[PDB]
Amino acid sequence: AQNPNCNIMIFHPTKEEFNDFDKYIAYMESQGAHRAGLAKIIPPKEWKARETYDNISEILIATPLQQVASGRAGVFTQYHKKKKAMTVGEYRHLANSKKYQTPPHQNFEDLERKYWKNRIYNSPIYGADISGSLFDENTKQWNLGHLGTIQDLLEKECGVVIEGVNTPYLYFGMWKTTFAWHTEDMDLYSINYLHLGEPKTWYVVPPEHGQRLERLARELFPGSSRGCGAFLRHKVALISPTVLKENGIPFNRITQEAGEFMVTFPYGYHAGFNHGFNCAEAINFATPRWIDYGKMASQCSCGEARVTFSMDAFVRILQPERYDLWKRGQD
Ligand SMILES: O=C(O)CNC(=O)C(=O)O
Ligand SMILES: [Mg+2]
Ligand code: NI
Ligand SMILES: [Zn+2]
Repeated sequence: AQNPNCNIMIFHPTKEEFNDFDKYIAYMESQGAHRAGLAKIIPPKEWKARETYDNISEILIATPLQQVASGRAGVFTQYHKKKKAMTVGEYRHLANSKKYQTPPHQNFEDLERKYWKNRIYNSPIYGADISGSLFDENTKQWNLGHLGTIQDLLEKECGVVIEGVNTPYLYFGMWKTTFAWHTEDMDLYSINYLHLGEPKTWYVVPPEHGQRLERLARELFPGSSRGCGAFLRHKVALISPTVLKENGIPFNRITQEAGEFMVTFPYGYHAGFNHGFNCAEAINFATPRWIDYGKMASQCSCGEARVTFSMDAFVRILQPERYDLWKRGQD
């Protein structure tokens, strides 16, 4: 069995190996990369996502989200308070202000310590989940706006044609902006490219151990657990590495820098934070190996998780018994 300790693997494809996306994912899996839940892909030196980032300031963040925390430093939830619209140039200036900027630090480890110690005492503003792309149309390799669609994969594997579309999302971050512990909708893969700016730190639980994380979360968030049998689908709970270590939960950590891709694998729980002003692009995708995860994915039916149009068909075809209850949650 490849990668039996479920370590995060880093890949350096050549420009020739960067042509065929599906084939490279399958290669990474042949080496055990999925066992970690997360992999890093450093593009060949010849590749670029676009020519420059000099002209992005007029993109609109229609609903910036202020991430307000409740709890204790290592075990907290966050809610998102909607703020007034602002441009990317206005958001960059805000991120760089004295109130929000990254503090002085020695190295990534010192910054990580400061994040865990102090996150809860601040409410950073995240420009998350903005439909769009920063890949140039002429970039042919690993262009997240030109991937094979999940609907087409379901049709190729299962023979059923379904409605829905699959497009990328932009994330504009600042110091302390946070992504809570989650797997993807329908336990899909995700791919994330850090276009510019400061790093993003990730934490991940191997898929084979995801239920250990769920059991800890039910213990640590006991009211949430009673409200919903899949409350981590709400994407609001944070648990620190120190707390995970104290409770024996297997995980790994890695920092992504500008110009690097991350792939999350089906049922790989992940969480993390931004080091300073940055912009990432991400999209979900599927492979043949996903189908079995999609059929077994948990679902939130309490009404909180509220998701895209295109998840309807995935539930309806892969999980027909759950469909009725899940759709009640959506309505
Ligand atoms: O970058 C973020 O805020 C969150 N991203 C992801 O969870 C992902 O790419 O799967
Ligand atoms: Mg612009
Ligand atoms: Ni994710
Ligand atoms: Zn729920």
